[PDB]
Amino acid sequence: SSVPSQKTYQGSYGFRLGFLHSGTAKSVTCTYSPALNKLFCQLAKTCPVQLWVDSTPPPGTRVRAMAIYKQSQHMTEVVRRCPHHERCSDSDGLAPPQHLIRVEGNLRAEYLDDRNTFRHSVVVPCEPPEVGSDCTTIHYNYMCYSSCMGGMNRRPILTIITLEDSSGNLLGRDSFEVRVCACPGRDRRTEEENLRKK
Ligand SMILES: [Zn+2]
Repeated sequence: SSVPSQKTYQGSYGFRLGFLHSGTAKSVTCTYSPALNKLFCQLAKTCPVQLWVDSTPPPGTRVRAMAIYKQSQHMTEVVRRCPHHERCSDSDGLAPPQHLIRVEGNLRAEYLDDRNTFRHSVVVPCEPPEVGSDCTTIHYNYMCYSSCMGGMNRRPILTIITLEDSSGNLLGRDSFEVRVCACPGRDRRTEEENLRKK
């Protein structure tokens, strides 16, 4: 399959992501490394991702998430749940069981199987921050481990977040690597130390 762009693009509205500072304790379930631009999270646990803009986008703007393989030798392969997890009957009533990325707690989430690339994505309406908040947060879930045999099978992935108009045209783009693993805090510490030693 052709490869969706991963180029960072703030666009007219100054679109970019933000992440909490969750630390690296052994018990943490989701933690983001700015040094690696990499999110580490446990299977099916809440991943808060912030959306920031410098100016207000139009009504009907949407926010799409899609996963691709990071390594060039795998980027053309569709990222999907493994043969076990696609059959484990953990449906939330909305997400197709094949989709790796879900949006949690948003009844307006829509799930796309692209008729040409076969790639999966989940899209929600863009919403302004709640009163008293400075940004909007989407809660994502990743529904397979990076290690799942027959699926990601240890290959690193990226999540691409696109801000879109009501037709699906590009308004902004950002991205981050993801590792879905049992101990995100330890793995973040290990990978950050590996980077320093490099
Ligand atoms: Zn799996």
